[PDB]
Amino acid sequence: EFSMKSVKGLLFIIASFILTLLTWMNTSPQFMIPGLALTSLSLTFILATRLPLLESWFHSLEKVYTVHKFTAFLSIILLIFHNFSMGGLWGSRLAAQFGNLAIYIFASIILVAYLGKYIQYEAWRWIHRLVYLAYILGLFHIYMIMGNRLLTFNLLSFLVGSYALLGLLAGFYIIFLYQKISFPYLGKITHLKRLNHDTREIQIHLSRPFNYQSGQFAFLKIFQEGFESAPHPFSISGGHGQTLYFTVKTSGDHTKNIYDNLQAGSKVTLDRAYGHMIIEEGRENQVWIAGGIGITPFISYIREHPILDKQVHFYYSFRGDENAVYLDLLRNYAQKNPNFELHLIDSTKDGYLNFEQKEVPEHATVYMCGPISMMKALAKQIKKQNPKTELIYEGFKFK
Ligand SMILES: Cc1cc2nc3c(=O)[nH]c(=O)nc-3n(C[C@H](O)[C@H](O)[C@H](O)COP(=O)(O)OP(=O)(O)OC[C@H]3O[C@@H](n4cnc5c(N)ncnc54)[C@H](O)[C@@H]3O)c2cc1C
Ligand code: HEM
Ligand code: HEM
Repeated sequence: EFSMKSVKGLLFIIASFILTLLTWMNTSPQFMIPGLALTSLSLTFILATRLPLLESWFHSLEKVYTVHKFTAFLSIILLIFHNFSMGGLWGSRLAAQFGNLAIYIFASIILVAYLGKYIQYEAWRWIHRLVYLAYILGLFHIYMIMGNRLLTFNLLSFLVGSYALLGLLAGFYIIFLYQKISFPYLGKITHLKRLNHDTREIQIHLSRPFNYQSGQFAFLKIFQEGFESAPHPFSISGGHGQTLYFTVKTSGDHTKNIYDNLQAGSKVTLDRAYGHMIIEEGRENQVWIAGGIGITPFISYIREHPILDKQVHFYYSFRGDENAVYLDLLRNYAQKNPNFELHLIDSTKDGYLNFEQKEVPEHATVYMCGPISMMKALAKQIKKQNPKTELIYEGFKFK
């Protein structure tokens, strides 16, 4: 759910709508519903830019994309009502036909957005990018319909133009510029290690020092013959300065390609560090819960803090001993650090993680990284036991 950590972002949405409505209600009341939709559309594009301000305002990128989907639905509902109240299925003049085409493209794209199971991610993104064409068609419709009412020196013109320009710039940046100018960390793959039958560790030497905090992730672009160059999110699993570690589990065609065919010496690009699961900023007492590859952020901390400064109970749940990674590293860390408690749960034979019996520290922060299904029950049990325990969770998807 949403909390005060996102309130600023929420305020930015709410102030966006009221200021829009009060504007239209003052100039063209008959156009509150379309105009609001326009503002909403703009916000949708602004919510896709992955800018650090967005993460600061909405806490996490997952909440950013949740609000992005909400603005999309609000836009489409308002646009459908506007079409019903002010037209039919095809316009009589070019200005109305632009709106017809724009609304058809918007509806089709929103319908296809919930077709990700049947569509590869890159094809999904390429289909999704038609929102820019729909937005341009809608802007053309709006401006040829309104004429000089939106080209004068008044509040309505400034508001409409400002939101339209912000949406246009956000869409252009995310579609055409983000992968070309916003990936300034150029690196070379120097070492690869296969941890088990389906997980590979990648070591990257960068041209510049990379600043991150343990528990954060980054978008990686790989440049190799036979590899896709689309950015994929991976948690940083160690390294400092000009060295980075990423631990990739096989979960699809691209990650299987990484496990099988990735070569040392290939080019990689990284943009920046994302994430709200900063372990070093938590309480003194901490409980770590990792499911499978969700161990990747905590490992980073272990690799960057040889002497543990917190009281940590780590629960690592894996589906069989063949699916476990970094067991020797975790055992060495537990032996070296008396304040580190290690609980290895083989879910095939030991059952599952149950917190109805295990104790929790009083003033404790609980970090969760793993499947949402098994994290939800654990969070419910922990909240039932100690309702004031701080809880942070990070998932491995956006849609
Ligand atoms: C914040 C975050 C941190 C992550 N950290 C790790 C990590 O440390 N180790 C690890 O092994 N995996 C991690 N992942 C998951 C990793 O991003 C996916 O496994 C990978 O991108 C899927 O590639 P694929 O083509 O092999 O999978 P596919 O078979 O194409 O898809 C499988 C799943 O991955 C999603 N997916 C596919 N391509 C992308 C993409 N370009 N961007 C986003 N999602 C995509 C799909 O929506 C689907 O849910 C993380 C994901 C997120 C969001
Ligand atoms: C009017 C409606 C919408 C507009 C204008 C819009 C706009 C955009 C744009 C321009 C991008 C950038 C794509 C790129 O990287 O090239 C994007 C990404 C994204 N959109 Fe939308 N979108 C809309 C609706 C939706 C819906 C309905 C969903 C989910 C059901 C959604 C989820 C996402 C996600 C998850 C991403 C990021 C995917 C990734 O980069 O991995 N959006 N959106
Ligand atoms: C400030 C914003 C907007 C204003 C002032 C506005 C104004 C109008 C007007 C005056 C009409 C009547 C046209 C006619 O009767 O021929 C109309 C129709 C229409 N508009 Fe908009 N519009 C706005 C935004 C949008 C957007 C963003 C879209 C689509 C993305 C859209 C889609 C449509 C559609 C589909 C019609 C139906 C036309 C028809 O079939 O006759 N409108 N709008």
